[PDB]
Amino acid sequence: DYKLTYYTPDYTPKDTDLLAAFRFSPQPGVPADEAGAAIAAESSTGTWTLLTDMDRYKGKCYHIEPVQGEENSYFAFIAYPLDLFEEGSVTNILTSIVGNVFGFKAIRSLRLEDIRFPVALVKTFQGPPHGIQVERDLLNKYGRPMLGCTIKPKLGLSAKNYGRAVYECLRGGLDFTKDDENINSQPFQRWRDRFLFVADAIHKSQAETGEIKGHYLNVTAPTCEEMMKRAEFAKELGMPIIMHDFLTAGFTANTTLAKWCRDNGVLLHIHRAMHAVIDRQRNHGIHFRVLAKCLRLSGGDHLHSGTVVGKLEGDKASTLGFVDLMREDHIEADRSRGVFFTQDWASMPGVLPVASGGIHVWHMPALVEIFGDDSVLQFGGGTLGHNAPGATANRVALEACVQARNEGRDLYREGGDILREAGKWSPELAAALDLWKE
Amino acid sequence: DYKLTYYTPDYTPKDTDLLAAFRFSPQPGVPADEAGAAIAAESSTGTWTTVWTDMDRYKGKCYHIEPVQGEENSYFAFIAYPLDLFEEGSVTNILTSIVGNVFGFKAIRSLRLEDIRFPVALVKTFQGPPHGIQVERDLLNKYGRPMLGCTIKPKLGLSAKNYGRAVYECLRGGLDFTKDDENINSQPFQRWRDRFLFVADAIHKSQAETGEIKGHYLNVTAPTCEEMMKRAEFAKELGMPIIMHDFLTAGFTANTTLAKWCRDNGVLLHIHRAMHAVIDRQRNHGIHFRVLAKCLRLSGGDHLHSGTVVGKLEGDKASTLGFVDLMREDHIEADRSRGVFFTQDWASMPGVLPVASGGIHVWHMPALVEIFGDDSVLQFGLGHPWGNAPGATANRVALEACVQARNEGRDLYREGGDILREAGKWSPELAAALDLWKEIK
Amino acid sequence: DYKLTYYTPDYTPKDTDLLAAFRFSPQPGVPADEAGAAIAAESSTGTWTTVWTDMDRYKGKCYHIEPVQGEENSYFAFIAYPLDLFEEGSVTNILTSIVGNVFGFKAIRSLRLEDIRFPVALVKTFQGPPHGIQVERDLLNKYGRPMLGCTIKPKLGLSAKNYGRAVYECLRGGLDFTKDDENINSQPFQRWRDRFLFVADAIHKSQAETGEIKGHYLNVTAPTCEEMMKRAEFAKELGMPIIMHDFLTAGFTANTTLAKWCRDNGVLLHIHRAMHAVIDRQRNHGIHFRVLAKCLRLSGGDHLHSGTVVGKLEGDKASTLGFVDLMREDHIEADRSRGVFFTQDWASMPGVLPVASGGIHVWHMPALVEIFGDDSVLQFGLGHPWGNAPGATANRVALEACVQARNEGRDLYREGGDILREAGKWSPELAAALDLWKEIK
Repeated sequence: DYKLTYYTPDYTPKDTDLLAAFRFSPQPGVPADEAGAAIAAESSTGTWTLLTDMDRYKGKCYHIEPVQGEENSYFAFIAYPLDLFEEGSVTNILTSIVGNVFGFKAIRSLRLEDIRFPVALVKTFQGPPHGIQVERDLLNKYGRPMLGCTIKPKLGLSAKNYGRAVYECLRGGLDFTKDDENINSQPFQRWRDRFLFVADAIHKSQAETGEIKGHYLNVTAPTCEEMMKRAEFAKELGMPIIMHDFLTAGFTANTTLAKWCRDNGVLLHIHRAMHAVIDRQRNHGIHFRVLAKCLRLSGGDHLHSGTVVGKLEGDKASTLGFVDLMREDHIEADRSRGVFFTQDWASMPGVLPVASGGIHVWHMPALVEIFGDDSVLQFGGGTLGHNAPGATANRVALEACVQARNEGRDLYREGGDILREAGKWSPELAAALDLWKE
Repeated sequence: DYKLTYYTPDYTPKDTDLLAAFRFSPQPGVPADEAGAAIAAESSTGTWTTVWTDMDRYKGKCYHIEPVQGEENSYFAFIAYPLDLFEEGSVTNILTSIVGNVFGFKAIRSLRLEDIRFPVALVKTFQGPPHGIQVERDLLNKYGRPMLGCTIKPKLGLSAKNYGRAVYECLRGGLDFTKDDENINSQPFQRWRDRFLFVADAIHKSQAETGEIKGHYLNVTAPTCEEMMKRAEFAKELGMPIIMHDFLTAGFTANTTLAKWCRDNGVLLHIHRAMHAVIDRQRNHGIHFRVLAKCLRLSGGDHLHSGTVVGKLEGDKASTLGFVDLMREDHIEADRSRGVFFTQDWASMPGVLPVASGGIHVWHMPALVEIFGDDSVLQFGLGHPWGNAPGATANRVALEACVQARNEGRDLYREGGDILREAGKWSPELAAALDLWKEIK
Repeated sequence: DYKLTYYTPDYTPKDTDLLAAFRFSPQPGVPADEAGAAIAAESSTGTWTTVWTDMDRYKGKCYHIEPVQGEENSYFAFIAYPLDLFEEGSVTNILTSIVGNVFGFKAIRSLRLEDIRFPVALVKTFQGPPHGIQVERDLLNKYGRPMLGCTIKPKLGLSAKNYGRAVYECLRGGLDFTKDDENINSQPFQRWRDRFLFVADAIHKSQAETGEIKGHYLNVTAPTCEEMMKRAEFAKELGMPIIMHDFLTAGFTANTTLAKWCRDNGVLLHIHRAMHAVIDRQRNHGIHFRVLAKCLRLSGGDHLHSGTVVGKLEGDKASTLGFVDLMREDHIEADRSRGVFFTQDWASMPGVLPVASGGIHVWHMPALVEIFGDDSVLQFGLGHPWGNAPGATANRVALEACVQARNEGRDLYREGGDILREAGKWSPELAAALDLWKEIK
């Protein structure tokens, strides 16, 4: 029995408690209150744990409600005391919250929809190495989303061919290029060679345009010291931003890399590889809200937030939810956007959302309207065009959409119209204007 | 669309290929063939993005597609990846390449990576477990029986001196290991260095009065790899035989770093699988735990939590036997009744001890001894009201009795109750352990 | 002039704000309101210098002004500072922001910072005491009684060998700590490394013949942090349980550095409050010592000199009780009779042992045991002409007798003389200690 002490409905949280919102489907035969109390007891001191007042450490299931629309499915809000978590350790927060409960037998399925970090805990973490304002200042790109080119003809490329591809795509006018998430250092292309040649390309680009251009050099490595080798060498070459896969590599390695980046002034682009393994099924896993929050705490300036270019259910709203759970300082609780708790970030900076892709410039106005101009749009299409032409197309189209947005004009009814209006100053943009013709 | 080049059902996999067996339920509206080809395309190089040298030597290839027996709109897909796609010695790169972004594929509605076959040409470039079963038994000098453990409880709220006292009482009782809790790294009520000092004092005190080699899985999971290296090196300085790490929360970068450190510095590395059920519970999505057991054996770890078996009321115990043999033997045949889809040859890389934990008491002792054999650890994480040293003595008497009964020639699965109730005639601790739990099978 | 924006008497302070309670006497010619607003303006961003983004979110705000009861032209002013103004983990930045340049304000003629409330969101970003009361009692294994100490005298002019002999004679007598003098760092007559060698030899010799854990507050205050790190690391190498530091002369940068070092290396850090009276004596100017006790508990220190109480003829002992509870408990209510202006919640950060020193002899023993309780240190810095080992034995007998009398159920404040004069029947050292001092209350 757990409800006797772990279910306190008349309890109110403190401003120094960690609040966790679970969505759980219980096994046929157990009531929602018993299962919620059990979730509370398993993510903290369990039953039979005694001689001390082991009550200031117990989690407490302070709320249980039935979710509207689904049968045998509930939300459970649980409150953990602040003195259970190691300061500055995302790994400990996780292995305390989600370390044990998901394999509870008396529950058919469990999902962690949101989690509220107290300010008394947000303060301990370093946070994003730079944030949004700082990284805009470092790159000197104001009032416009940043543009990204993914070099997708990726594996069969020699290091020098990779370098020329990066150089030409950046010469067209993008701001960043991106190493694919699964290219660290492999027989066909070792890491140090790619670093050398993309650094040469970046310097050639900055020399001929005058703008600060970069490349998310992937430093995800088998060990932390090898990762540090790669990061140190990337800095030695003068690279302004590196890349990391926080879920595959881990949170220990990512926290280490973030602390190193803060101390060395390189922006840390985060790629959410392996994420769908734990957030796709609405009945089990960990919602990407929790992972975006855990990242903002651990460290990272950019974060892949996916895209909304047709997956537009109430689900799309959920995206918006977390996309300002990591850009704002205060977020009000409104379950219509999936934000279960109000989160105060204590002036910790925000991370930049990265648009999944769609090199197709027909939702670019839609993306400028959704993610705003404080975001990165990563056209993961290899810069098709017909290269430098596709790059110029993307850049000119972005500048057109943002100039139209600044003029009080709509970009959901006037999207194709403004794109066609812009396509008449350059043939490259004309070669790719709307939902077709790529 | 994809099937023309990524679906080669005639292709046979080389011995130098990486074989993945996905279990996917496709969206209503697409054939299993196109979806398997799409998985192969997205996990390896996809989208035909070959503008700029023919990358057809890097593509994965869905070389098999079959419908799973006894379920509708669900299939298995076997895909083969060239050896050249993976960085040598990097589990993280294997994961990022295989399970990078195919789980969020639209045309599939559910995807679960059920197995991977690592070619010997790739098993050979990982360090593997720091020590393995034989070396670890030699270091501890404990032969011919499973190893015993206890998770110290009260879990939280114990003063470091009290935590040390508890550890000393357990180990003095007759166990071989005590286990720091999963979520105890360093918290206001108990900082890590204090815990380490006092449990090391306890370990030495108990080794003195016993002569055996006791140990404690000192949790070194830390917010940064600098900090976990500090914790591990302070554990070595104290002369600690074994440390602990949570390989899934912490990650594989950190776990590989720690495994290399442990090999260089001669400490056994116990692995705890916290956060796993976030992945390996739903039979229709996630990553089957056997893939993670293989990836651990590659990355590094001497022990690994393998859950428990029909000792705990269980269904598919064939799957748990399968991945126990995957992390413990050297050659395993593709016996798909035991969940093993591919024949995995380990190339003399050592074995990882399975740790049986979670809802175990003295009555489960015989079953486990039959299931895991003697190359395993049994963590008895209720509290045998006589104390904790009596509970340790009871568990020790039970294990030694069951082991001598097994090596005697008895059928322990049919005579476990009898051998335990007969051994209880010479150790009141075990008698209390027997009449506490109501002989749950 | 200032009052229009910096004086918000309606504003209520957030739980994430830093509250300062100044006690100011303004110049004849300005109202208390304008002066409080001016304090708020000068300590936080002032002068309205907002040429180049509205900084009204960073301004301090004088949210309260009251006249002090029983004194003319003197007021209290409560000011609130946003959490965003202070660097996390930096006591020096807290001091530089709060008490930076408001004390030299013209319109005020006297200013005294009487208290600060640290928000939990800011207490959580400091390390705090390296160990705290519970951990330090565990390390020393001394429970249920205060700790005893002696300052070694002759203060100066002792050869390191003689210093070692003195320390050994004290500790062998039955004390728990000896204390290096305040101003003995390393001087021609006695260099530090020699002192360390010989007192370490003495500590080991006395631990041998006693079985208890003796110690010596080795003064590591040095001209540079390099040199104090050298001294601290040589003290650790010798296996010294505890070192010493003068946090006010040396500073808070150096004391925080040393506190982090002590946490990483498991030595208790005794703090001595030399140079304090330069600040916390005049009731009309300076910084009340409770602010410095809070700032120390933040920065780091296991022990802290808290002066003495009506054991020494005293007036406002309520204030000393107040800041003893400020550095020793976890939650303190705003009981302004005890000098505590704000309710301070410490968020499980450990406690700092108060050290009672200065003009104490055996007759004060009961009073102190009632005042500080048993979580405190008593430094008995005249010389019990029998020697120094007999004086140590006398102090030990007195403390144990008074502690067993307290736990027995006696009223030690009314029966201290009786219990001491009765215990003197079984220890001639204590009899000499009794008939030396003429039972000064």
